[PDB]
Amino acid sequence: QPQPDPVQEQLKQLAVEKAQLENEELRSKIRLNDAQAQKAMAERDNKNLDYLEQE
Amino acid sequence: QPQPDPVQEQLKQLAVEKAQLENEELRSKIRLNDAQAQKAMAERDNKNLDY
Repeated sequence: QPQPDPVQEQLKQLAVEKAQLENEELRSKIRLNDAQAQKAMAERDNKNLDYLEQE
Repeated sequence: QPQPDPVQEQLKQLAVEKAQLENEELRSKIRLNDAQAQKAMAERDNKNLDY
């Protein structure tokens, strides 16, 4: 019967957690990109209102 | 009969998930770039009015 080694099993578990955390990081990044998109949109709308008022 | 390995199935599912999420990353980048371009257009219109 083969004799197990805790190091490899623990490292494999850590690798799986790392993959999950990478996916969560990608979701956080897409959230940031979207939020900055609406921020820029709001700034544009304010500038257009300023243009209409100043004209 | 082959003996399935649970870790490999989870790894393949995680790889599929990452492949799915990269496309959303690209679409979010496209939206952000379009928003910046539209802000630039608004600012150039304001500057032309000022001139």
